[PDB]
Amino acid sequence: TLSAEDKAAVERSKMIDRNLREDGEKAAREVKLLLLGAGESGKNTIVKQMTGIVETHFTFKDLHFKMFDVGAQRSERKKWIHCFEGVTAIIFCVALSDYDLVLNRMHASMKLFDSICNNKWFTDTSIILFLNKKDLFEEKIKKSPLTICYPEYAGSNTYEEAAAYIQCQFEDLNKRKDTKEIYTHFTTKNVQFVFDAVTDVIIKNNLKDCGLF
Amino acid sequence: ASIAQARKLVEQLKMEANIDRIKVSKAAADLMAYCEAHAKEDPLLTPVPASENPFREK
Amino acid sequence: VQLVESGGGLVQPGGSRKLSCSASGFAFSSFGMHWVRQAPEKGLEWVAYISSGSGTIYYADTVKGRFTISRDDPKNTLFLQMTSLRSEDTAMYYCVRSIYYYGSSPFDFWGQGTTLTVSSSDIVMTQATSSVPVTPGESVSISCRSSKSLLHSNGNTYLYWFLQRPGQSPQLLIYRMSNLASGVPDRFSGSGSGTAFTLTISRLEAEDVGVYYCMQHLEYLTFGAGTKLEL
Amino acid sequence: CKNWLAAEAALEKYYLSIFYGIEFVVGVLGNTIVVWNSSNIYLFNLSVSDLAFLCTLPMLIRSYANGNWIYGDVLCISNRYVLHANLYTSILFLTFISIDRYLIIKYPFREHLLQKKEFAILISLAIWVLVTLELLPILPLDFASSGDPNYNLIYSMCLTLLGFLIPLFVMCFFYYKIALFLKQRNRQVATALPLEKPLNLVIMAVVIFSVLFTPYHVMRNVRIASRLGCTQVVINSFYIVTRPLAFLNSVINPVFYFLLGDHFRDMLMNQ
Amino acid sequence: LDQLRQEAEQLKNQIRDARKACADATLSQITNNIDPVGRIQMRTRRTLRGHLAKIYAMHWGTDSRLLVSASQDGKLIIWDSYTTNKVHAIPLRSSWVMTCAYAPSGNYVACGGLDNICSIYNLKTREGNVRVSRELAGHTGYLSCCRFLDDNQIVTSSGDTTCALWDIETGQQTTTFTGHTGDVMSLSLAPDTRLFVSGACDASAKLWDVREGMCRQTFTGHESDINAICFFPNGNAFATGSDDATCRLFDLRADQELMTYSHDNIICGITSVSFSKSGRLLLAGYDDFNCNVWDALKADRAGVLAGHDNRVSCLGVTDDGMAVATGSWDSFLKIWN
Ligand SMILES: O=C(O)C[C@H](NC(=O)c1cccc(-c2ccc(OC(F)(F)F)cc2)n1)C(=O)O
Repeated sequence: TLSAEDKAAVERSKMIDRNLREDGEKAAREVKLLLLGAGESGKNTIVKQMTGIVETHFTFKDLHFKMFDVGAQRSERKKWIHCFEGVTAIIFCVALSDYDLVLNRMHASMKLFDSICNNKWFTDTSIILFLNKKDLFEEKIKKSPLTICYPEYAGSNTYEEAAAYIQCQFEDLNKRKDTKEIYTHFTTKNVQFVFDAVTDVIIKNNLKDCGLF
Repeated sequence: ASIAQARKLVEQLKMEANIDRIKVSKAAADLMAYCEAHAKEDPLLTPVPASENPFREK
Repeated sequence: VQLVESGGGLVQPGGSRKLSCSASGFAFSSFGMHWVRQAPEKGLEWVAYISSGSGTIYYADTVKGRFTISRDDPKNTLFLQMTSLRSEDTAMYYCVRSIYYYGSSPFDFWGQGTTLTVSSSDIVMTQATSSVPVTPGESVSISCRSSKSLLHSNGNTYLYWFLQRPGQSPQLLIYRMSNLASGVPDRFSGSGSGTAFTLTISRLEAEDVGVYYCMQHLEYLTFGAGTKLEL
Repeated sequence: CKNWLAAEAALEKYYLSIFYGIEFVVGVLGNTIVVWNSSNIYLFNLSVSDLAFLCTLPMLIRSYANGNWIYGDVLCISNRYVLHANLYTSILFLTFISIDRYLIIKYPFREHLLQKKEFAILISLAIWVLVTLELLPILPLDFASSGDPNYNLIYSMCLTLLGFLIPLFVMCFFYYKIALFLKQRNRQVATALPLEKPLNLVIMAVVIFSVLFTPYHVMRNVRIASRLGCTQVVINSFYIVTRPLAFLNSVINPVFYFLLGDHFRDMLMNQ
Repeated sequence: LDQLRQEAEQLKNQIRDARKACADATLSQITNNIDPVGRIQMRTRRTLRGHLAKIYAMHWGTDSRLLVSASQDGKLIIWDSYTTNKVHAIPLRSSWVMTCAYAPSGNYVACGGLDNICSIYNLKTREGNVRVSRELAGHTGYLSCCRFLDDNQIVTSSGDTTCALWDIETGQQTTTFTGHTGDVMSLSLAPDTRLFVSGACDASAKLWDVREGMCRQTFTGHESDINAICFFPNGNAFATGSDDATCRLFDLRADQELMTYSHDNIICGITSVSFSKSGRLLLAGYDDFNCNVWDALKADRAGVLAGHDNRVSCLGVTDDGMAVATGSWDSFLKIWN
C-alpha cells in the first residue's frame, strides 16, 4: 500500500524512534539536581567543588549528575518552577553568617525555603540543605548573638548550639515531614554528601515502587 | 530617579487615550458577520465528509 | 557535498572487482545511496540501493545475486562488490545520494563516476523523441510516457528529470514530476497526467544542452532512453 | 487411639470445609480488590494465579462438608490440575518477585534486561508454560490420596524439589542479598529515615513462604510414602492440618505484597 | 513627582470612562439571534508518540501537514501529521525549551526557554541535517514565546518583561518592546504581521506596532497572569487565557473586553488558546488535563477534548482549519477532528 519513498520515510521515522529511545534510556539514568539559594548563600562554593539557567555536569562513583543552577533567573519563579518537578533532589544553600545581615537575610532564606519545600511541585522531592560558611559563623557568633536574628533563642552563643538551632529552624519549615526528607550538611566532602543523599533517595524511591518502603 | 518612570507612564497613557474607538455593539456585529460569512469554510465547525478529511480512522 | 567513486579499470570477463565511493561534505549516514551505471554510448541504468541504516537493500534483476552493495557509515564510504563480471557490466558507475522524508528531494547529488571496462513487471519509460534540434532563446518540450500510472494514491507522481551535460554526471532538475530542485533555474517546469509527462524549457539558453533522462520512483528504478538536445 | 480417627473425621469434614471457606472468601475479596513495570507484572501475575487458585476451593469445600464428591470425575481432574498448577505458579512468581527486587536494588535505573516489560511478560509466559508442563504428569493418575503410590511418590518428590525447594533456595539467596544491601546502606547520612521496614518486610517474605509451604510439601510426600506399601492415620491427620496452611498464601499474598506497601496502599485509597 | 502620579490617575479615569461610553451593548446580547453551535464532538485521529517528557510547545507548519513540537527531554520533533512519521528530530543544546515556532516558509524552526536564547534551526541544509542557523541573545529572562515574521525576522517575548524584534541575519534586536510590568508569557502575530499582541503576568495584554515599536493599546480585566493569547482570524480581536480560569475576548477597535468564557466547574488555569478558521470556535487548554471548545460568540462550552492524562500545555489549529493538535505534559500530541 505504501510507495517506495513512503516506505523509506517510514524507515527514517523508525530510525528516529530508535535514536529517541536510546537518548531516553541514557537520560533516564542521570541524577537531576536543582540548586537553589539566596543571592549570596555560598552556592558558588558548591559548584566550585563539583545568561539564564547554568547546567553543571559531573560524575561521581559511576553516578552522572545534572545540577541546575537557576539563580540567574530574576523573573517570576512561579512561571518556570514546574519545569523541575522531576528532579531527584533539591540542593538548597544558606550562608550561616546571614543571621545578622540585611538585604534579615537569614529570614529571607527561610522564606525561600518555606516557599520551595512546601511547593506543590516538590511534595515528594527530597531537599539537600547546605549551611555554608560555618567558619565565618564560628567567628561572628562570638560577637553577634544568634538572638539578634531569633529573639526567642536563649542558648549559649557557641557554634554547636547556635548552628543546631539554625538547622532546627530550617527543618521545622517542612510541613510534610511524613513524605519528604531533608538532608542537612554543614560546610570532596560535599560531593560525597550529595552522592549519599541522592543514593538514599533513589533507594527509597525504588523500594516505594516495589512496595517495600 | 523615579520621575522618569512617571513621565514615561503619563506619556504612554496620553498616547493610548488619544486613539479612536468604535461602539462595542458595532465590533460585536463585525465579529458575528465575519464568523457567519466563513462558517462553511471551517471543518471543525462543519465537519467535512470522510472522503475529503485527511485525518481518517485507522 | 562531494562523491568520489574509485575502483574502475580493466577487468577480465568472469572476474570480480569492488567499487568504492568516498563521501564528504554531508551527513552520509542519513542518506540512502544508489549505484547507477551508464554503458559507453547508452542511457542510465539503476543497479543497487542501500537504505540509510542498511535496513533496506535492492538490486536490479539483471544483477541480483551477483553484485553486493554495502556502506561504511563511520568511514563515510559506499561499496559495490562485483563478481562474475560480464560484458554487459562495462559502464561508468555513478554513486547517487538519496534522502527520503516528506518533502525531500531524492537523487539530488551524483558522483563524478568511475569507468569499468570488461574485456571481450518493470515500469517501462519511453522517450521515443530521441533527439531535438535546439536554438538559444526558444521554448522546447521533452515528452515522456510510462507503462504504469506513476500517480500514487497519496497524490504523488513519482517522476524525476535528470540532465546529463556532455562530459558530466547527471544532475537532478525536477523530482516527483513538479518540484524544481535547488540550484536549478525557474525556466524548467514539469507536468503530466495519465501516465504521460513533459519537461518544458522555456526561453532556453546555454547550459541546457545534453541528454535529458526521465526516471520513475514509484517502485523498484527505470530510466528513459534519454532525449538528446543539441544546438 | 480410637479417638484419633474420630477427631480426624471432624478434621476432614468441618476443619477443612470451614477453614477453606473462610480462606476462600477473604482471599477472593483481597485478590479482587488488589487486582507498568516488571515488578508490577510479576505482582499482578501472582495475584491472578492466587485468585484463580481460590476458585478451585468451593467445590472441595462442599464435598468435605457433604463427605463426597458430587461434581463428577472430569471436574475432579480439572480442579486438581488447576489447584496445583496455580499453587506452583504462585511460588515461581514469588521467586521472580524476589529476583526483581534484588535487581532493582542493584540496578536502580532499571538498566538490566530482566527489568524490561517485554522480558517480564516473556518470563511470565515461560513460568505459566513450565508449570503447566510439569503438572501434566498429574493427568494420567485428592492428589496425595489417589493413583499409584509408587509413581505418585516419585512424582511428588520431584515436584517438591523442582517447584518448591529450588525456588525456595533462589528466593532465600536473593533476599539474603537484599537484606545485606539494606543493612549496609541503612544510614549513609545519620539523619535519614532508616531502612528498617524494608528489611523487616524482606525477612517476613521468606519467613512466611517457608512456614506456609514447607510443612505442606513435606507432609504430602510423607502421606504418599505412607500409602506406598496406626502411623498412617496420624500422618494423614498431619497432612490434613498442613494442607490449608499452604493455601493461606493466596490469602496473605495480596495484603503482604500490596497493602503493607504504603505506596501501594496510598494509591489504592486514592484510586 | 506627585503631579505626574495625579495626571496618570486622571488619564486612567479618562480612558476608563471613554471605554465605558462605548460599552453601549454586549456581544452576548448582539449574538442572541444566532443559532448555537451543535455539540462539538471531536475524536483523536492520530497520536504522536516519541517524546519522553512534558511537551511545552507545538506549532503547525503553514502546509497544515508538518508540525514542530518542543519537549523538556531536549528535542524538537517535526512530525508528518498525516502519517505520524517523524521527519526530523533536533537535539537541543538546552533541554529547558518552553516555546517553539515554525517559519511560514517552512525552512526554519525556532525555540527557546530558560536559556534566555532563541535558537533558529535551518531545515533545508545542503548537508542533509538540521543545524543551528543563529542564536539570538539579549533577553535577560526566559524565552516564553517566539514567532517568525519572515525567514529573516522573528519576534520573541521574555520573562524579563519585554518583547524584542530580531534581524536573524545579524542576530540583533531591531526593536525592543517595553511597558509590561510582569513576565510576558505569550505572543500572537496579526495575520498581516503589522501588529502583535502580548499577555504578561501583570494580568494585562498590550498591542504593539512592529515597525514603530510603540505600545498601541493596553487591555485589562483578567484577575491573574495571562498565559495564552491568540489573534481572532479577522485580526481585530484576540482571546486571552489566564490563571484565573477564564478566557476573555478583547476587541482592538472597541478597545475593551467583549466576552468572558468561564464556568463554575472550571477552576484551574488556562495554558493555551486558539481559534478555528472561521473564529466561531475558541479552543483552550486547561490544567485539568483536557481542552474545552468554546462558542466564541455565545460563551457556551460547545465541546470537550478529553484525551490527555496530564496538563494540556499547548494546542494549535491548522491553517486550513482541518485539524487541532494538542500537546500535553503526558508527552503525547493528539490530532483531533
Ligand atoms: O484440596 C484438596 O484437599 C485436594 C485437592 N485435589 C483434588 O483432586 C480434589 C479437588 C476437589 C475435591 C477433591 C476430593 C476428592 C475426594 C474426596 O473424597 C472425600 F470423601 F474424602 F471427600 C473429597 C474431595 N479432590 C488438591 O488439589 O489439593
